Amino acid sequence: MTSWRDKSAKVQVKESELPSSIPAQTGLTFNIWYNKWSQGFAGNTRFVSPFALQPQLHSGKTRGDNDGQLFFCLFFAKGMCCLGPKCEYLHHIPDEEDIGKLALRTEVLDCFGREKFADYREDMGGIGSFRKKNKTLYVGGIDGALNSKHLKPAQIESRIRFVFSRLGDIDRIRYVESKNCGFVKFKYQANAEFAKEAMSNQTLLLPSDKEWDDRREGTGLLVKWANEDPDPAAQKRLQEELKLESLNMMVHLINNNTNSA
Amino acid sequence: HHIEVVSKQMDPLLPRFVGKKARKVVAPTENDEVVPVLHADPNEW
Amino acid sequence: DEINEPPPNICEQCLGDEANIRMTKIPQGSECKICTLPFTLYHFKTSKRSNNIIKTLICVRCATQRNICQCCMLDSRWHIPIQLRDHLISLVNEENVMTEEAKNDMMKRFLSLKNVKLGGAQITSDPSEADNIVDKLKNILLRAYASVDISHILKKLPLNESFLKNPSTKSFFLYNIDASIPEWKITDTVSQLLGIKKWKDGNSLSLIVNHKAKCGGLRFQSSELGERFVSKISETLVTPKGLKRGVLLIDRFRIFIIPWSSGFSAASFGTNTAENIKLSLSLNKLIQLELG
Amino acid sequence: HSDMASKMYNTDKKAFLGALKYLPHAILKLLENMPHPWEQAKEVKVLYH
Amino acid sequence: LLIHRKGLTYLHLDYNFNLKPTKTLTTKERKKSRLGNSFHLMRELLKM
Amino acid sequence: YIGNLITRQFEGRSNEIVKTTTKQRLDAYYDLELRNSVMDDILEMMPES
RNA sequence: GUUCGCGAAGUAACCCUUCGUGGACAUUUGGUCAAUUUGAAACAAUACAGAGAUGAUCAGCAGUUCCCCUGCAUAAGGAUGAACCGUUUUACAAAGAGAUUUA
Ligand SMILES: [Mg+2]
Ligand SMILES: [Mg+2]
Ligand SMILES: [Zn+2]
Ligand SMILES: [Zn+2]
Ligand SMILES: [Zn+2]
Repeated sequence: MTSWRDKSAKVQVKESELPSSIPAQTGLTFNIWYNKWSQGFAGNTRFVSPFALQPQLHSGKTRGDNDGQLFFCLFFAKGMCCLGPKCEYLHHIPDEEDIGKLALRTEVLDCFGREKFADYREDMGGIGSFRKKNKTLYVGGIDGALNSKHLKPAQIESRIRFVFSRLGDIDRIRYVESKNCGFVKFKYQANAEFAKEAMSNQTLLLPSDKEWDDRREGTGLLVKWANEDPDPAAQKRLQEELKLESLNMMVHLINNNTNSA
Repeated sequence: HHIEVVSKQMDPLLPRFVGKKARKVVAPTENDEVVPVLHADPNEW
Repeated sequence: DEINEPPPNICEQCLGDEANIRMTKIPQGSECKICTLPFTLYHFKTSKRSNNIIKTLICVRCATQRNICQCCMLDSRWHIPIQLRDHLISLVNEENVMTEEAKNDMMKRFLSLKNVKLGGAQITSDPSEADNIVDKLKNILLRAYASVDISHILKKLPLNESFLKNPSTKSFFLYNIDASIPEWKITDTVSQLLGIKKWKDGNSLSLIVNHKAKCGGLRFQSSELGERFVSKISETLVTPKGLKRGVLLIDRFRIFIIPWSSGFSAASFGTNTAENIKLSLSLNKLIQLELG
Repeated sequence: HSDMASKMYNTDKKAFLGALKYLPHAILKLLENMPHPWEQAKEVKVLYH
Repeated sequence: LLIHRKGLTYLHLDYNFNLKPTKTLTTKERKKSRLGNSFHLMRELLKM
Repeated sequence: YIGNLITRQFEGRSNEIVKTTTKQRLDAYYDLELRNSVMDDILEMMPES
């Protein structure tokens, strides 16, 4: 509105600043079918992103807004999009107005337009599932994100809270020191899908955090999906919210019978 | 509403039937019910 | 010849409002998301000028067995998820009914060819049978840790202050928040009671709720909004030999307010989780003291 | 199409493998339409994917 | 693109259409990198 | 030939390959036919054992 | 933009420009596909194991499996290509003998 509705979206990265489509150097000879390096051993080829999303700075109106686009630019979520106001996808954070237009389609697609799959994955990776609506994002790689300096677990919790706060309605956050894991639950599926792409392979450390010069050498903070919550308080709370949303559609499933008569 | 069905014209260089691949499929028993069958020496044999 | 003969399964919601729609049929398109077999795929656009093409994701055999739209994956009669449609039918009947899914790649391949059905679809396919359960829905609607010490934390908590209605700070203290109530619903009502819509893009207010310590911390921006928040808080409790607190009124749950004026920084509520569980028990005694 | 490292080239790479069946036909059309020694340059109609 | 899709990156194809090994192969790679006559007849024809 | 090689790359080699009676597997195939033909004639003379 | 007609202007033997108007002509592209890590090539290396029958060393060819690779291949190779050489209790009674036992 102040950020989005008045502005036009800017260009995060110029096309000459875009990274090379060739990966770095893993093996001896480059395979030109699969676009990978061959003949040797790979060396833990993950790396942190040189760019990132700036919600208030980079949002603005796009050509997807004028045409009626439902879906969001995934390169805008990564902080990489080079089209700016020419891009056919939306450059702003998903909100209650646009998510209301992602209603029939969001059952099988995500907010970027990618199909979901039946099984999840062995490591709970990229896209979601069309069987379970999972609104909670796992956070890992926090040691690799902080670039191996030490902090207190109370202060790690706040540094996770701030960068995730902009990406949508945060339901709850509970950083665990015993297992260095962040369980960040949102209000919406579409904001969990946006936040998973946006903060994947990023750095936690701030520009004043004394290692802002050296932060590119990391691995970034892993952002996968979260499993079911084993403590029995939330499971009863899961049983509660299952029952009350059921009765909400017990009302409307006898209204369209009342329309039927 | 109505439905008009149109076949799309394919690139002749692309692998036609992009779903086609050799696979093994074990098939279940057919739905129709079972038909009725209707039908000394051990020291010799 | 079993491939091309059965017709598609598209609901009226996916298909739109248009009179006559042209679709594209591809006899060996993608493979099914459920059965992983090749099947005939359909393209359509709702209007002639849509940005988005609608595509059938599952085959007709897997959609018939679940009585669902090939695109929505929602119910063909009720337009509701399968994760819900079994749970509503599990309430009308005392039996529990579910849709099981095959994990193994060949056993899910085996599962799609049998022509029986499974889950709630055996109800929801028949019109007469499904009406009896929607009838019975109406009748239900008629039926209507001690050893760890937390002392250094508890001094920072401003346990004994009032709504003095002065400017003070942007910062306030919240407690009696229970294991419920997501942070957006708190920040919505605070924005609804202060009157500003779209609180988050303005970045006027900041919330920290720990949900294990059962207490919460509030920050404002542009301090003139802060006293206007206190100006809208009607419900009070004048504690008998204590200082008053304003009350937030979410449905059935009460949240009591003290102005902070020195509180911030995460450690304020507790470092670990057990340290929060001890603070939960500390405030549970104090809330019982506050009411009685 | 000199350097096909982007993912935008994945369908065109499958078209290069579909073209391999028709390559000895293109060789015959090239070689029967070769310039004879009294002409310097020849212009020919082509058909390209 | 055919040589690379098979995984045969130890097999080098020069611009005069020679297929050259770059390396000593294992028994497993030697079984895997035998190309048929239809490959090699197509290559000699490009070479003419 | 190139069509057959390229079809095998994208679709795989079928698992329903029936191998013919050639001179190197003729004695094996005679065996299986005589062994099946002897079990047929004896199992039809037995009552119900 | 062209052309046909009409209404004006200025030049004007009604012609050339220019402004205002009616009709004609021409009519719905493209996507199953978005640009590096999180929706899925492989190998090599290292470590362990070791390539049938048999007293022992060897030529092999098959069949069976919800097993494949190479190859144009219904040919031929791939340890005789691989995996199979483990576990096995009731359509069940007839005859008798002892003992227990009850109207
Ligand atoms: Mg064999
Ligand atoms: Mg053999
Ligand atoms: Zn963009
Ligand atoms: Zn299916
Ligand atoms: Zn639908």
